[PDB]
Amino acid sequence: CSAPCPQDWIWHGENCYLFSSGSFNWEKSQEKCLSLDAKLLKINSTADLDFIQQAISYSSFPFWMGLSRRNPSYPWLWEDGSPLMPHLFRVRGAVSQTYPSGTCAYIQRGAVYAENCILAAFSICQKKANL
Amino acid sequence: RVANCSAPCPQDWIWHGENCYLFSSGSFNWEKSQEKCLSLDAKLLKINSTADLDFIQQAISYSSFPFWMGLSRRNPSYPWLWEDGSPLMPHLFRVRGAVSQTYPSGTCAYIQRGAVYAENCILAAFSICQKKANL
Repeated sequence: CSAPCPQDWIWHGENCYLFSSGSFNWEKSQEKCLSLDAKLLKINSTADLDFIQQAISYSSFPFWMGLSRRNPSYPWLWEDGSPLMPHLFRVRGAVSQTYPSGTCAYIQRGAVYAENCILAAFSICQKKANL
Repeated sequence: RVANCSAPCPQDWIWHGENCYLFSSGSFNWEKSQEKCLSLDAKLLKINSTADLDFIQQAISYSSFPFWMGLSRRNPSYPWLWEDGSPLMPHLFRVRGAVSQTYPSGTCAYIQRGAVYAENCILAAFSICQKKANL
């Protein structure tokens, strides 16, 4: 018998969620989730979105999620190469631009926005809960 | 009925050390915040150890918001008391700011950016509930 999640994480449904300790570019944030046996946030449902917004409701920080694209001719995809399911959210912000290191999505103050991947943000990591 | 593998804390709470913590998702007055914790068979935050303080300081570092704790002072002639009736010990913090007889329902304490302040209990803030972890 092990706890579903380590101390300091939030257990929700099948997963465990953690806010990153620091603010880094998307690539570094991805590496830091991987080091914790985790991945960047993947939103599969509006229930997941509502859970995350309630968890970040007290923060004004931007948090990277695992969604990115090279440029606007590419669809948004999660780190695992799966697609963004429809009717979850509309990515706002910098959606028409091409950045040398791609465009990445973050959640901030109740909405999802596109940004240049080289800029810094906090991030949310997630991993499967031990059930 | 007897659990196969009891989790330390319920879903949506955060486990740290001996306790479970539940951060609110909105701002409410102290009485409504107290009621919410009681409804869950829990209580408002009681920072009683260095482990509790270190955890809360890190968790609230993502926020500029105030979070009510379970500490209040009926009127300036009375002491600060936790919801359990115990006194405020001087080890971890003092409550900064004003206590006033003009406040209709006493003065309450909140933690904000690591420090603890006094405020009129009828004002709205985020809050934190706590209960013992099932270890």
